[PDB]
Amino acid sequence: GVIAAQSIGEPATQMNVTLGVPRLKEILNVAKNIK
Amino acid sequence: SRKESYSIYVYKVLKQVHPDTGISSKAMGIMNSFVNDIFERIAGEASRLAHYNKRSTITSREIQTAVRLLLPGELAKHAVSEGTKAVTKYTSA
Amino acid sequence: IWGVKVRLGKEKDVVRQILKKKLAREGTKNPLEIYSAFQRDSFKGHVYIEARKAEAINDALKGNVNVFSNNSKFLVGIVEYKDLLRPVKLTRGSYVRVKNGKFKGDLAQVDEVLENGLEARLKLVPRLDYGKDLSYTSKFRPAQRLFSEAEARVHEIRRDRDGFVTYGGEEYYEGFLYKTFRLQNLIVNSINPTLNELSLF
DNA sequence: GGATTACACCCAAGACACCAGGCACGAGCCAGAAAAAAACAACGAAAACGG
RNA sequence: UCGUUGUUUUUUUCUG
DNA sequence: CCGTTTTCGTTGTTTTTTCTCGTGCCTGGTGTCTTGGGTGTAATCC
Repeated sequence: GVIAAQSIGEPATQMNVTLGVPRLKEILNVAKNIK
Repeated sequence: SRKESYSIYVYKVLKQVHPDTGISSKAMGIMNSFVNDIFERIAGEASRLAHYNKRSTITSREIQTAVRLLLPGELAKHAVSEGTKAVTKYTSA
Repeated sequence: IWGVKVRLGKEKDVVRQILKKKLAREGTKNPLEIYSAFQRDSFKGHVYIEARKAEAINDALKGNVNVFSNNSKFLVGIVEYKDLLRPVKLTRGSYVRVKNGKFKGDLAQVDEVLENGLEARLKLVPRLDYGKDLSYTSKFRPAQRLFSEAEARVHEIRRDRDGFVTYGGEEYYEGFLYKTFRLQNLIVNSINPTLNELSLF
């Protein structure tokens, strides 16, 4: 579990649809109405 | 004490017919007596008409026919028209 | 009576303001319609005035900076009215404590209450260094001991009676300090004896 | 057609969904370093001074 | 004569 | 000397009025159903 957590989080640190940190944040919180 | 009358209601009716017309207290009492006696007459007529047909409740038609019986032709017809219009307005709305 | 909150500590000032404005407006066309007002020590921050209409109370408090501006007023019950005006054990030979000066915190026995009733004599335990540091305060007082004529004569004076010695205006009788004490400096109630008192007294 | 059994139906009453505002929270990286600053108003004693 | 203890609280400017 | 007074300690203690993002949670008047009795109607008898 921890290994997956770190392996997924770390790449994000190194970075018309919206992609990148905002998209990941939307996904994680399960935003009901994405941008 | 709480001896209810028809003072303010007669005042309002008077204001809508002759808005700038006053009245004395004894005229108000005369109006109260007239209205009460007419109310008693119409209610008694409705009660007797219900008794004649052996119906234990009162609808508006009993009051309509009582007003027809009590008042003469033209006045009874005008009362019928006003009552019908008021009842229909109270029904639809 | 209505109790309107007033500024902390300035309640007697508010009482004085009420009284003096009542005096000054008397006979005018806008007098203060009040009968009697009071403040009690227990009811600190509470101002009570006798009247019949809240307008009189508002007038009395209006124009005072010594009052909380809020009209945080309330009524008083019939039985409760006397409570607000209800105001509410000192005997020689019983043990009392000191709370003032350099001997504060020492149990003592009353010797004699003045005829007027303003100063109460006590039987304290002397705290004497026998002239080691004469050249005090309530934070440098050394240990306590009964006065000893022999030690007092050896280390450091007048004898008026057998066992009585007058030292620096202080009275030492049977090794116990006698002195005039103000009644405000002492309390006769709310005393729990201490271990040293049990050992000695 | 009055009497008589038959019923049409509807409307006020009452139960419930829900409701969009408002209303609050309540969070918002890691480790490390240094210098620089930190309550006080009034009170009654008690030494103080000239009377 | 072994033993032998040294503040908090904030704010600040910094380092990766 | 001694009564007036600042004074060193003590003792006690509040109030003139003066920017971010989101989910979650918490309210009403509304809205729609449906209930029940009573009025409306007519089918039948004689």
